[PDB]
Amino acid sequence: SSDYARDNSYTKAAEDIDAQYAYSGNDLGVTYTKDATTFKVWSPTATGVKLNIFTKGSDDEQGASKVASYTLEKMLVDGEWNGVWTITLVGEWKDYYYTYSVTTTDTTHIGSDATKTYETQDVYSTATGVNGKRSMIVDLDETDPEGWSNDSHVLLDKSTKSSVWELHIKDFSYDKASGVSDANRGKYLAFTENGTTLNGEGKVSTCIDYLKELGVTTVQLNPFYDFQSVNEAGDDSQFNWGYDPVNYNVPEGSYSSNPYDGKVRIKECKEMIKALHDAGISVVMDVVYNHTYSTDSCFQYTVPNYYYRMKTTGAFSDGSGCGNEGATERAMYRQYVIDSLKYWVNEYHVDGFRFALMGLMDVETMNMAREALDQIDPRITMWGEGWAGGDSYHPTNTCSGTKFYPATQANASRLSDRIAIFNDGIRDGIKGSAMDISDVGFIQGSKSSAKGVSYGVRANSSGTYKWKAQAPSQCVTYDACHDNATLYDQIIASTGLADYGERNSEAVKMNRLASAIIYTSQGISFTLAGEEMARSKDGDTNSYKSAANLNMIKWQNVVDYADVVSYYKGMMQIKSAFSPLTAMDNSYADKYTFTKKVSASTNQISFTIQNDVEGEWNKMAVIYNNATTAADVTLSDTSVTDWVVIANGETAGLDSLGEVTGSTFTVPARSAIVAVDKAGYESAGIHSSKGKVKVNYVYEATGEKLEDSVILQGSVGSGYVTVPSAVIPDTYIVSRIGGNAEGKYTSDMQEVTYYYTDYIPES
Ligand SMILES: OC[C@H]1O[C@H](O[C@H]2[C@H](O)[C@@H](O)[C@@H](O[C@H]3[C@H](O)[C@@H](O)[C@H](O)O[C@@H]3CO)O[C@@H]2CO)[C@H](O)[C@@H](O)[C@@H]1O
Ligand SMILES: [Ca+2]
Ligand code: NA
Repeated sequence: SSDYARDNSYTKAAEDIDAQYAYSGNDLGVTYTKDATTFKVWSPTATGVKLNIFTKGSDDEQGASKVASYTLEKMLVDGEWNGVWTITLVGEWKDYYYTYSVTTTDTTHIGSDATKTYETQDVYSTATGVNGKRSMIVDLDETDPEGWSNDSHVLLDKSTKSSVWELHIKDFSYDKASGVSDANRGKYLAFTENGTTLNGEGKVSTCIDYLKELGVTTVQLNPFYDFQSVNEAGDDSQFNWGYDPVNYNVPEGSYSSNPYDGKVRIKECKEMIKALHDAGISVVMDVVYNHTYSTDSCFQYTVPNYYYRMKTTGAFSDGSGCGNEGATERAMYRQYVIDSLKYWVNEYHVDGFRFALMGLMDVETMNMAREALDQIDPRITMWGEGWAGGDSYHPTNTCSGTKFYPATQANASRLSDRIAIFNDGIRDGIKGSAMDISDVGFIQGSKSSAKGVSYGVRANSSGTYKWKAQAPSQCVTYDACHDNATLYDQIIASTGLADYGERNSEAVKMNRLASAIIYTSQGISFTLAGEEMARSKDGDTNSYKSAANLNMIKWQNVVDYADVVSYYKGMMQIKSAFSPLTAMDNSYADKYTFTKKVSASTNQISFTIQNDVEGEWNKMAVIYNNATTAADVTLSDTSVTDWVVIANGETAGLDSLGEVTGSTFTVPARSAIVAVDKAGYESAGIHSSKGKVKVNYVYEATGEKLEDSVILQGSVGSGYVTVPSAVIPDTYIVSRIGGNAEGKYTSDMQEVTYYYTDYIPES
């Protein structure tokens, strides 16, 4: 909750080590050629460093042998030691594994006889064997897949033009119904599989083909650096999010087809990224420099008590709530983090980063990292959690001698406006407190939550409620992520409308409303992968090590909630057509007219946005109605009185859904209206290229609807599958179908009617 500046023996010692031994060299770890291989280790605390060579990454493998051990020597600049140990092995050392045996004091007993010896993999490992205990010497060119030389970054012109899909690699394709091959389900190489369909029946698209259709700009991948919590030699049914770092610069083994050979995971990890780039998707990497799984790490075994934040009592500061904190303010951890980021960008073609507990990382380091990545390309995205997971004890100043500031929401002003911050303001505003699955926000009917949404609409960059972003560029707009409950699960829990993962019409209405808010709000639009298909975790509010089949994306939901997918798909189009919504800066802040005060307690939020981009819509009107009844909303902005509706309770997109004359709109219960000026709609010529299918549910005898009709919307020639309504009482059964239950989208709207008759459920 709090951070404390406390200077002590540990911090002063570490600061002295930086002053004398800070090494800006580029070459720590292994420098490989066919002719020789050089090893470098930074450890001013050591009295000796020994290199151990092996044939295999573990002793259980066929051919496993200790080759030899060698003595590293102190590296001398003049006649002076720079803190670096080095040796050069002459010959071909490709595909050998190694550890270091480091004999070392701690930071507060340098030059003393109080040493211990630790065996460790390289701090600067670029490859490891199974479970990351032994590093591997590799020619990185050999790990490049076919086409890798032609693979470019996929970068957004502006971060605020993004639509982010937060995905776990196992979740993506562990489901058998994903249509991914037995070999590749839950693995890096699932992303390379094109033409995948539900149950491989060839009717409706899944996985990579689904993402192309959905139109997400960005996939954010949950930890795919090497973590501790999956035994890579164990069973395929294991699951962890992987916020348990062991090797920061090595891919996770369990997502590969072979973790024993250290080259395989690298190649396959690159194939995943290439595949996403080929589909025109940007790749954002979840990174966790804020803590390591344990202090029995390569860092601590190489330079004890340097790389972690130390309290005066000798205890490790526990700001992460996982046991330790990485000391970003230290010269050589700062350098490690920035070099690591550059490595993932250059070597793996990563396009941006999501920083776990960014509130533990110091502002100066984050700003230097932003600067470093700008040298590559400023379009490289950065965002993080502007909070910590416990009390943080740090030195007063950084290694540069500037005051320490944590990169929290409170210090947004001190942070680059292109290091964005998760907006828990709009998160809690939309669906209720993330700390309480049963708590209600705006979509469930909270009037007091309205202000959270209203401040969220301008990315908490206009006025101050809870926290203030510098600009929309500094704000991630979201209602749910991997943490806590899924949107749909919180809707279900807070209302009691149904069981977890069961379709309910009112629940789905609330889900559509949340969609409307996210994509008519400024900042970087962000969803949990499958939010658009009503993803459930069966009520699990912390699924980090829960069952694999619980966590996995249920691909059947692309059919069961096809209409909801279609709604998101359409809302995404609206945001990307109307420039004020994807603004990086504050230039549109004074162009909003809210009908009520932003801080108002209300069932209906409405606002207009004046645009200034030629060839776009001139003005947009947006209305959220969380009431259980229809509401007539009259805009305070009466400058436009001819409107074209482009999203309602039924559908969203770029096509006209009907017109409104005047300043008053009828908004159905628990739904949104998005309208644009008539003149602008005509002149801009913005229109949908997507086909539509309308699904009706009719009592055959009378012709009355048993349930509201729904709208599917997708690319022309792409496959769709409709189903009978899941919510219709069990005393009705489908007697016949009119139209094509399944087929392909056309330019013309197609209709399917499920005709119902009287039924009594049997034994
Ligand atoms: O044994 C290791 C620790 O395991 C447990 O911590 C879990 C969390 O319960 C889990 O929610 C997840 O937290 C991370 C969160 O999902 C992510 O968004 C954020 O950026 O970082 C969080 C970690 O700081 O993962 C951790 C670690 O696996 C347990 O609660 C903890 O006490 C144990 O030390
Ligand atoms: Ca691992
Ligand atoms: Na598999």
